[PDB]
Amino acid sequence: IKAVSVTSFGFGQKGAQAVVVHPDYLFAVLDRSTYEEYATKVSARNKKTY
Amino acid sequence: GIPEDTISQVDPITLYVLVATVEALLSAGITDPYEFYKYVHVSEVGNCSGSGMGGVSALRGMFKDRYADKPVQNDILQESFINTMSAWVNMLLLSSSGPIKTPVGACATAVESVDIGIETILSGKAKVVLVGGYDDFQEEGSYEFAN
Amino acid sequence: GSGMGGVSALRGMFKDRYADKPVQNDILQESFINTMSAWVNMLLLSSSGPIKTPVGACATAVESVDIGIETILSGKAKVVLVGGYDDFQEEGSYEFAN
Amino acid sequence: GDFLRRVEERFTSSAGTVSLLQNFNQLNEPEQFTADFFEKFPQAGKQLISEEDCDYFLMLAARPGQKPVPFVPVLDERFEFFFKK
Amino acid sequence: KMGVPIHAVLAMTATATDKIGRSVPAPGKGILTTAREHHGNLKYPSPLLNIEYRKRQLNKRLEQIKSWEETELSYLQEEAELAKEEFGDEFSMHEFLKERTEEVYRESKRQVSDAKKQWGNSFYKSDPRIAPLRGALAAFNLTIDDIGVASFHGTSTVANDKNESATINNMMKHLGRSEGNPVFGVFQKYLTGHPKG
Amino acid sequence: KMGVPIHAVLAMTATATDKIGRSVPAPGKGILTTAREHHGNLKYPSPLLN
Amino acid sequence: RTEEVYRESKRQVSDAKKQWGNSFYKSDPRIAPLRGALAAFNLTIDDIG
Amino acid sequence: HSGIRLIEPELFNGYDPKKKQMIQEVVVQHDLEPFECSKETAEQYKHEH
Amino acid sequence: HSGIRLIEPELFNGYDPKKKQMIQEVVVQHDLEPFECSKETAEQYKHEH
Amino acid sequence: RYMHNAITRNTMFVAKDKAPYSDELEQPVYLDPLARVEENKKKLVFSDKTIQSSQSYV
Repeated sequence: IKAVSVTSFGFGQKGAQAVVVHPDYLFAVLDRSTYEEYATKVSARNKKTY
Repeated sequence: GIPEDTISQVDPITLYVLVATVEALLSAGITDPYEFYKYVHVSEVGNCSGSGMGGVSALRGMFKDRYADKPVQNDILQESFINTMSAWVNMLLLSSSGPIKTPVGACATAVESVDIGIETILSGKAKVVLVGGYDDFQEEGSYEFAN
Repeated sequence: GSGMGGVSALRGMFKDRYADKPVQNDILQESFINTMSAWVNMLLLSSSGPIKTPVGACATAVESVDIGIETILSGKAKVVLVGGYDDFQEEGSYEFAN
Repeated sequence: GDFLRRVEERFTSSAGTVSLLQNFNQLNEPEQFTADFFEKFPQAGKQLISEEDCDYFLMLAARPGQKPVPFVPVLDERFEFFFKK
Repeated sequence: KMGVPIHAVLAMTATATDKIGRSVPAPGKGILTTAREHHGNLKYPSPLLNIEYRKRQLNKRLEQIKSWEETELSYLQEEAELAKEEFGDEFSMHEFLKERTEEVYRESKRQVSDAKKQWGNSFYKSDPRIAPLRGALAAFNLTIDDIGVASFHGTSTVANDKNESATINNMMKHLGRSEGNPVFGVFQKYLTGHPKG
Repeated sequence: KMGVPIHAVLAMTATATDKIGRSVPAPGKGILTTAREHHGNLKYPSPLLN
Repeated sequence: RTEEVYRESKRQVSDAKKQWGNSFYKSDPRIAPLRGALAAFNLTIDDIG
Repeated sequence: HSGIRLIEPELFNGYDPKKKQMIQEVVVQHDLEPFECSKETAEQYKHEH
Repeated sequence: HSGIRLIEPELFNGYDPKKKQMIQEVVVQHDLEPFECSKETAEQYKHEH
Repeated sequence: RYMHNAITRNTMFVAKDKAPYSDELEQPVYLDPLARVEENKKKLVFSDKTIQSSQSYV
């Protein structure tokens, strides 16, 4: 799924809408080295959180 | 000039917010709210105001009054809110569609609303935004501040 | 921020004290809506970033996200908790019914 | 062997299948047995030891009637209990 | 930089006040305004949607910025001896430069990020021809045809369940969803209930 | 452009959370952070103020 | 497309202006917010009356 | 009659700080005199007592 | 015991929707039996009745 | 002028009854960021000539 909409309505006519695009399209703005280096730290954090 | 109907319905604090808003726009040289829509789109006239604990007169109604089963307005809970004031403002004056938000900083709530107003406007989300605070003094609030 | 959070304490200060049931003295500090994020900062973050508190009672957890974005993109903050919360209780249910 | 019994017990799910460890006498040369065994369980090479499988490990390391462990696994009030015995 | 799990990317978010009325509980279609735009004549389509146009613009602005920065670093030599005689008789050509050079770096970095956010992040903020809900995605070279789901508010009430669908249909219509590419409706309130806040 | 009375110009505005505690009613000096800055060495004053 | 050029030039104009006069301090530690806020108006901290 | 003054009850629906009202949980010790009431009110009384 | 279900009172301090409690404004018609109470409680009763 | 008139006649606040747009125009305004109110009959109302007009993009 590319992106998801989230609309929610409230009393007194305060409605709102969010849109959540897939994380992947973010990672493609940045070069290789940064992505790979971020991946390592993520892995480490993952084990630590586990 | 608030019509007697609305007077009879809504929480007293809403009266205060309306009578404030009208002459605020007046102080801005605005006679009728719609004048904004001559220079800005409807979705760009927000209202980032909000109370600290507004509606106490209706919270009383729904909590301590109904328990006594005193004759109480049926839909009181729609006024017990805190965004319900800006609701009435938009319903009766602006009829706009700009960003409504509603801060609650109970004591320091009218200043944080201004921060919200700025993060709103500079974002381009809105070009005009009402911003302020309001609250009402009543019994159950005073007793607990005392204790 | 909540939609009407603290109903358990609003009950305490409005319908309970009128009965003079034994009630915590400082209940009113929890009846608020920013009092939740207060406890969050007091117990976890001890930070000093921008606290705000929206109330969109039904659509309140999404507007909080808009606030979060207008906050972050403004550079006012680099991390911000954003969400909603609310509690179901009696006096709230009866009036939704009516 | 009783530890590998918990490893496979962990990394399997609703199987009711055969255990790769039927007789502990297979362990008389583990060097190759375990090496080939971790193929039926690849991610156990990358998922960390879980805690419930860690405290169990310790509980093994001090079971009665067994020769005491030739190393020290932790630093707790039982430090000498692992250090001197 | 912390190395945390990026679970999502909040592209767009807005809110709105519906329309003048006399009943708070009744909702309205105010949130539609996140997608309103301008459709008078499309003979000249807005070149700002073509990602390569913005790409080459960003490029040529970045070369300008880096040339500016390399020029100012040269300026900083002369500026030192032209402004150190007049603050202290001693010449801290070491620390004065190691201060003002890195300040040059930061003030170049800000222009870099500003050009980037002007051409890719929020290049649409001042244009009527780009509805917000489109430009939000179009930052990621996405089409309105790619909002997969629409997590509906869906409070199982009479007016809400129709109004929400009305807004979604109308806004996907105005943005020109490819016909026959509907978004799916998920309705967690069936399972979790409605957590009023 | 509307021609309204500009009564003021809100230059700055911020808010802050004070510090970890166990009492909501007691305030703190969190709002101070609107003025914190860096004072290590001023031989090269920031040219950006001029 | 000419008038679109006009608008996309106007945005860069206003962005440069807000980068150099409005919020030129937003990314700098050496400029405390409460100072830079005024300093936008060529004001000194000595002027909060 | 304007500004900080002693609270005037007619602005607050008879809220008289001198006579703030409260209800006291009290257990009866002798059955009261039977009083007439409505049908469903009697039913609710029975169901809740 | 999870998800949308009938409300279980032990999660809500005895809130039993079948027996939602209410108090009824009722005027006495025959003086009750005199009961003992505390000093200031008696004083408050007198002042408020 | 307005303030004097109002403070004399107790009509400082005039409650609006109908929105600037008409029900048939309440949506088309929402989608056009350039459609704005024009004035007639001493009233500021939305029209159709203002919605998605071809001249508001010169």
